[PDB]
Amino acid sequence: GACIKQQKFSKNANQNYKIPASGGDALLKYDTHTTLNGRWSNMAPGPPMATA
Amino acid sequence: DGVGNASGDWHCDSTWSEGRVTTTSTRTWVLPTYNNHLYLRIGTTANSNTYNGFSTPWGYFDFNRFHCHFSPRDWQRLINNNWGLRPKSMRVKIFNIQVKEVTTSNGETTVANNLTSTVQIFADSTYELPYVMDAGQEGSFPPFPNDVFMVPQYGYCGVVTGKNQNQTDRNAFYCLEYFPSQMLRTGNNFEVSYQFEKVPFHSMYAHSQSLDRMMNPLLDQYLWHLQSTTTGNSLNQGTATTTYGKITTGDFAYYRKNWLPGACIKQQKFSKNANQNYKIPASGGDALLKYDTHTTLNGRWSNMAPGPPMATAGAGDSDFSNSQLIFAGPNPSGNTTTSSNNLLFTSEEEIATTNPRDTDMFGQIADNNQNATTAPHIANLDAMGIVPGMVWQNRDIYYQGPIWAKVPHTDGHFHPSPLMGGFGLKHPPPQIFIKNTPVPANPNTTFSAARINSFLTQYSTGQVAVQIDWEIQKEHSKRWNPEVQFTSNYGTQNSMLWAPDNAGNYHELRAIGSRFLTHHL
Amino acid sequence: DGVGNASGDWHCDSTWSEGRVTTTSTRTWVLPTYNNHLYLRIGTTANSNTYNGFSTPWGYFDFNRFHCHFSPRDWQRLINNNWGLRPKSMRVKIFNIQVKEVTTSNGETTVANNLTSTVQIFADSTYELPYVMDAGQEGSFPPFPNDVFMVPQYGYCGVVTGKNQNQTDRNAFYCLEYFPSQMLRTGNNFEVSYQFEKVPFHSMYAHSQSLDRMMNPLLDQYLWHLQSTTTGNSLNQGTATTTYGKITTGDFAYYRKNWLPGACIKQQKFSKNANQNYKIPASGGDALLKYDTHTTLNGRWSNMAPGPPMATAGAGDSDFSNSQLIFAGPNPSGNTTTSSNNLLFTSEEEIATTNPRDTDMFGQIADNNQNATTAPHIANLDAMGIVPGMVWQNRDIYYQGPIWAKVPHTDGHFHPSPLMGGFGLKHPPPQIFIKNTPVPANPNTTFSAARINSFLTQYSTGQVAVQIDWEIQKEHSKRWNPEVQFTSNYGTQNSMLWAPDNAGNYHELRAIGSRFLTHHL
Amino acid sequence: SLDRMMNPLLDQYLWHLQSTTTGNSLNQGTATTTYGKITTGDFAYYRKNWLP
Amino acid sequence: WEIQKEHSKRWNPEVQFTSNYGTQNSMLWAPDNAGNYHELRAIGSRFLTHHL
Amino acid sequence: GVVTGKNQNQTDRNAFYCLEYFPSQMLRTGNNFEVSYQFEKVPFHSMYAHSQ
Amino acid sequence: ADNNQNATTAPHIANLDAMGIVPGMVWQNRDIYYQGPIWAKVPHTDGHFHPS
Amino acid sequence: ADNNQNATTAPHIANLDAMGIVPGMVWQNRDIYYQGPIWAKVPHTDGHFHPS
Ligand SMILES: Nc1ncnc2c1ncn2[C@H]1C[C@H](O)[C@@H](COP(=O)(O)O)O1
Ligand SMILES: Nc1ncnc2c1ncn2[C@H]1C[C@H](O)[C@@H](COP(=O)(O)O)O1
Repeated sequence: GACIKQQKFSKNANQNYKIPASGGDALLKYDTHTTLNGRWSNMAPGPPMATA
Repeated sequence: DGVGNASGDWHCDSTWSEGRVTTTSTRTWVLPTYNNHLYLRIGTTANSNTYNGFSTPWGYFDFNRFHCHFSPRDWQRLINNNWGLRPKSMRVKIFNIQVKEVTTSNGETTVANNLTSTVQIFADSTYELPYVMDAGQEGSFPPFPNDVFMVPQYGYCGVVTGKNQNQTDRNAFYCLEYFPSQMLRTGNNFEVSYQFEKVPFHSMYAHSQSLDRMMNPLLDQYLWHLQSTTTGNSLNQGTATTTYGKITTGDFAYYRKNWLPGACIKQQKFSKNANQNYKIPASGGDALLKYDTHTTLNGRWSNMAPGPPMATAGAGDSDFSNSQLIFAGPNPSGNTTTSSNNLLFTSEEEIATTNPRDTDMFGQIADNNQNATTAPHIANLDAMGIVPGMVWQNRDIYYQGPIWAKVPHTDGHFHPSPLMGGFGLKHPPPQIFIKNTPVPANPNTTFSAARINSFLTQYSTGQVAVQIDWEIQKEHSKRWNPEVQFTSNYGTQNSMLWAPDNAGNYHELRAIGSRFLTHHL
Repeated sequence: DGVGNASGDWHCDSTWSEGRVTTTSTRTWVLPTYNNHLYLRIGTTANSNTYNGFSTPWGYFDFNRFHCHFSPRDWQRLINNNWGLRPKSMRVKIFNIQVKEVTTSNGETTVANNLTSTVQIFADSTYELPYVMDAGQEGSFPPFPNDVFMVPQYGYCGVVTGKNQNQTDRNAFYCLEYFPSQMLRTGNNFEVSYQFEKVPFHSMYAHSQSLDRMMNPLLDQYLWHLQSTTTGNSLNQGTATTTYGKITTGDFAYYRKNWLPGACIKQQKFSKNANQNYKIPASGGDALLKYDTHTTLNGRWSNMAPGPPMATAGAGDSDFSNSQLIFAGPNPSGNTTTSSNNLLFTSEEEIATTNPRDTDMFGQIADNNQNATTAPHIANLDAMGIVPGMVWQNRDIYYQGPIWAKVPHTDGHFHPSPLMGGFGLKHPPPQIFIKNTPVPANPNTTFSAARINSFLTQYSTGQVAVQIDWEIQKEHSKRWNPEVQFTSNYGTQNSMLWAPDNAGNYHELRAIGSRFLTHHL
Repeated sequence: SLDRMMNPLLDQYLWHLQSTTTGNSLNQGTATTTYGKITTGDFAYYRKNWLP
Repeated sequence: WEIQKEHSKRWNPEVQFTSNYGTQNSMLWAPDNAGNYHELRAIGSRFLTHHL
Repeated sequence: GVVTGKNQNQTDRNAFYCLEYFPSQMLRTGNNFEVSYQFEKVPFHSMYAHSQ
Repeated sequence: ADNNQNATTAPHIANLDAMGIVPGMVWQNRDIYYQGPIWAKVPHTDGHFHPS
Repeated sequence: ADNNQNATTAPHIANLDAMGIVPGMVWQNRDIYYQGPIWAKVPHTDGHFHPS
């Protein structure tokens, strides 16, 4: 089936890059997202895909 | 019946009822002789523009454009009061036929009636000939009932193999004198009926909600998400902590959703201001066909216009793309102009609620799996096809726009809505073909087996009436506040719009969509 | 009915069903005045070419050629899927008639309708007039339905006595104004029906066996023959011994057989390469009429072409004979060419299984009774008539070829299949005759008993439709491997075949037989 | 062909941007928005109802 | 098997599947000297044409 | 088959016939086969010699 | 495959991170959960794909 | 088109090597072959697209 790649995160804090919650570079920026009319929407859960 | 008896009447009317409207249009046509009674194979080998085919002595009627069947006031009644539209049924008459002999003697032309000449007519109800009526082309009736129009010449195209025009063994030739046809003198008349296959209503409304805002603004989700991988406001700094949080009211970008916006193919954007555009020539190695988003069949480049439905700029905005259909007013002369003020721009901006912008993107995607030593990277999604869970909105119909298209005959198609707008039809309204029957000139008195190349010069005139039954859904909505309506806002005018001018010219100075009323997702 | 009412419609169609096909063809015709309203006796005394007869003001319709009734695609459906063909029934209509006055005043010609003028039509269903329609001549409808054709002038021939044209008391004159005829103004129309007499199907197949190989290759005969009169490999040497042997498998020339190949008359062979031919002039004491196989009636020489059915060279071979019919393409100009590439050659090679070659011989025959002192001598059989036990195969029908011929009215005939191909008919489809009725000019106001020599100049036009019901035998065969089919192999073409060209000209660049599928003896 | 489905003899009533500059060369000439009708004979620029 | 018969107003001849193999030592689609039956070609179903 | 000239090589007109392609009755030791046939009307053979 | 390789050109591959639906795909929808939503309302729009 | 050009930005194009289905596409299925499979079983799954 179809796929849209999704960003992967670890439940172990040390294995993640350091991404802040808000700012110019925020986690909304790095998650796969869609754009309606200029706005960013988190693509969650998105199209059906196998996961961990 | 006879020479002194009219075979039809003039009927132009619109009958309105709740759930139904019937339009009828009558026009006067003139049919010349095309190709001097000959079939001619045509083509040129011009890179992407390579074509081949045949032009025929025949001509045909196309009413396929909306303003044929509606007055500007009838179009207003339709779009202000109704959510939906679709044709039920059709019938066409051709009558009051007049064939004319034209003679040149002293250098001036005289015209007389030829009472025994015939015109040939057949409707192709079985679709055995290439269907050209849906191509978005000239030859449709004029929008103004007093105008007289010339019947367009019929022709078709073949398979193009590569960038060379030369035919292969798969190319087909179609002789129209090979179809049974009714022959008509001045007393005779022609008639045909048609039933539209059931098709979804067009949506004459715009959404009053956004696809991503469909939720309740007052409530939290019971879903949870990762808020951040670190403390602080800065990237690659702070302490590494996985911070999970509930998805609270007020942050609506992070809400989980059941639906996605529709498909997108990014389109190149241009400014109506000449100074804000890069300099791209019309032809050359680097041309504008190269820079527009385009598709490739068999090596050839085709402009992707208008393309899949996407939100676009407003009709008054500076920027525009090939996703917008462009109409012209009277002001340009010579099929070229340097000013956008002479042109009628169309806007799909209404669908910005469920459709991605034509010039922007579908979204942005994660390229890689980040880790402690790897920073996250994102790329743009310029073109994204359809995935399960997308919902979109089709292009709007326009008063100057096409009513229907023929769904290609192929063993697959997806969401068969025509991209220039209107009603996709597996069996569209038939093409009605007409030609003047050849009348030989004075022959030689010794037999020759060569074909007759010498002909009396003739043309025919008459009237054609088209009646269509339309089914309409009346708006029923609990919206408290007033809707947007289509109105005359034009103000004080020297010459009022939608009427003839001083010189008797009737022009259309605006492009009118069908989407005014609103409906919630 | 009336001047402003069409008396017919255009019908060109083919309706296919299992066991049956119905073709219909409509054309536009123009009829001039022939011989200035006069009968004229014609003839010249030219050796073998001596003729006499009459030309008439009348003209006639002949559809007798196959491409009149079939499109190239309909011909393909027929010959690929079917073993056999034959016409069941026919009907003809003539309608939408227009008579034209033509006037010359200042040196330019003007044309007007003459509404009260008539045209005369009768079909000769009783065959009382000489039947010229089967002669393989021009005047048949064009193969392409958009072409307009001139109606051919009617004329006939008498008895030629010797090489002088002078008539004797046996010569007959035929006045066609002596037959009842229907007179038609512009509102009137004509119609006639015809039933074909039962006739054998044409064979649209070629044999997949040879007449001499019909046996079982694995088995011996129980018959015995004389193998040799002497020991050794050399003639007139060795010991004289009568050596008899059984006829073993593997020597199939010596097998006894139930059947013989068909009749033969040897034909002179010519090369398409000019250097490989002996130099034979067109006219003179020694001319090419002298060297071709020919027959003699009453002192006159007639080319035997095509002659009795015989196998011949392939259409692409260098050699050819008069057994092959030749058609032309457009390329020659002036009824003469030096190049065979402009010509369409026909091949009977398919019948090489049961028919002797046209240019070779039937076989060789023993002249004498040999003995110990007499060596055996053989002669060629160039012409051998029919003996009991022969089986043969008729000439093939061609898409450009004649459909039928009239069996001569005589008290004997043998195997009445027309030698140019098609269906021999004792009562063929009737000839339909048409002429413009004379309209006198301004007469003198004093009575004169001289006949009126002064006439308004006129011609007529109209449409003619012909419908034929054909009966077809569908191929049923247990052959495992694929058949040969008629296909478009033409490849990549600048102008595709079987279609009009740039200038609107429709030409036939190939000659298409009916024999593709195979059948075993 | 999917892209040739039209009538070769007729123009569209649609209009498009032909060029952003005068001349045959990229990044050269005078900057002008040149709009034109879509004429018969240039079939790459025809608007279409269907895609491959 | 249910089959739809071709009905088309095409004037000129179609492409057909034919034996074009010519003169062969051992004819195709038949057993050979040793009695072996082989398939030396791949045959599609698409010969006739139809307009979009 | 057809012999073309004095060479045996087949052409495209040669036919192959598989007899396992005809419906056939299969018989074990208890089974039997039967068929009937009617001659078409044909002239008598002349079993006499002429006495004139 | 990004490119057409040849004797002088090495083959190059790229990742497909997002691929939409092509003819012949088959997939499986997300599972329902005891804590999860039972239904959703299909948006009112003139197109939707696989409205799960 | 990758980017939005402007007076200071030249237009850039990229190839579409893989493009999924958008509304308005029409295509044609693979041909059947005399040596080819007649049918396949549609997988048992809760979605499939154009199950040819
Ligand atoms: N214009 C046009 N013609 C034909 N088929 C179309 C068209 N637009 C969409 N569709 C197809 C695809 C939609 O999901 C479906 C709607 O059917 P319904 O249940 O009626 O809403 O019909
Ligand atoms: N073209 C044509 N017209 C008329 N008679 C013909 C023709 N060809 C052959 N014959 C005659 C001579 C044949 O032996 C016989 C076949 O009749 P059957 O029993 O029908 O096969 O009919």
